[PDB]
Amino acid sequence: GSNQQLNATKKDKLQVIDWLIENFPNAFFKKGNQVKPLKIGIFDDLIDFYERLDTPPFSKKSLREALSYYSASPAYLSCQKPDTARVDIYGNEVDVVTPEQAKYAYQRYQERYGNKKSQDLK
Repeated sequence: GSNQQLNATKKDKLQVIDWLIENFPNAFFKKGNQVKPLKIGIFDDLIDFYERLDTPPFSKKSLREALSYYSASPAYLSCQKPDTARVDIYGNEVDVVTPEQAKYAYQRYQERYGNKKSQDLK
């Protein structure tokens, strides 16, 4: 019967994401395979908790830049599923990713994990 905490591993880039994931446990995911879409602008909501630290190490820039990598993960994009009802840091239910904006994730997937190109008009 004791308290527990699990921050840091290796990469500081993943550490900031892993830290925020443990800070607000109402909705987050460590493994990319089970990750899901989050509330719009959730980083702006979450960064508030980084300002609570007595000695904030990796500034807001690194935190967002690293979180950008998780939203760019293959699984996240490959799992584009609209009409899902995301959640915020407080755990409140939010609106959904629309069908056009959700499918758009495929471009981001092929951009780095593929080799396809657009066309031009006749």
